[PDB]
Amino acid sequence: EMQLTPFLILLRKTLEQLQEKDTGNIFSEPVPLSEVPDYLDHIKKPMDFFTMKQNLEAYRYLNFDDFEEDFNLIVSNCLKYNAKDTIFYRAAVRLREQGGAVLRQARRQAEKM
Ligand SMILES: Cc1cc2nnc(C)n2c2ccccc12
Repeated sequence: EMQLTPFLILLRKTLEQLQEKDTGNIFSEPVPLSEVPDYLDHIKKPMDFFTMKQNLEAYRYLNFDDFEEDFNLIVSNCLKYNAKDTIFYRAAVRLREQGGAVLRQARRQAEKM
């Protein structure tokens, strides 16, 4: 029960803030399946920030939960695929931690709409 335009503006800003936390840009684009041929064997739904941007503009995110669900996929897919002693796994933990704070503040602002 809100206006579409300000909500999408908020999701755009939020997505930019989450990308800022991924300083290595390891989640910016889809996991390269040509370099990771076994990736789809374990990961049923790949996700990344570029795909999230396309979904946002395609109106796939009309509430905060669906936006946050795809962010959580970025994190959980990486924790699942990679061993704990890898940079990838630790980067996903760090993104979960730093991204969670970004998301809580942004959801509060959506709730004011
Ligand atoms: C191999 C690999 C594994 C991997 N797991 N999660 C992510 C994100 N990745 C990558 C991202 C960019 C390039 C390679 C990978």
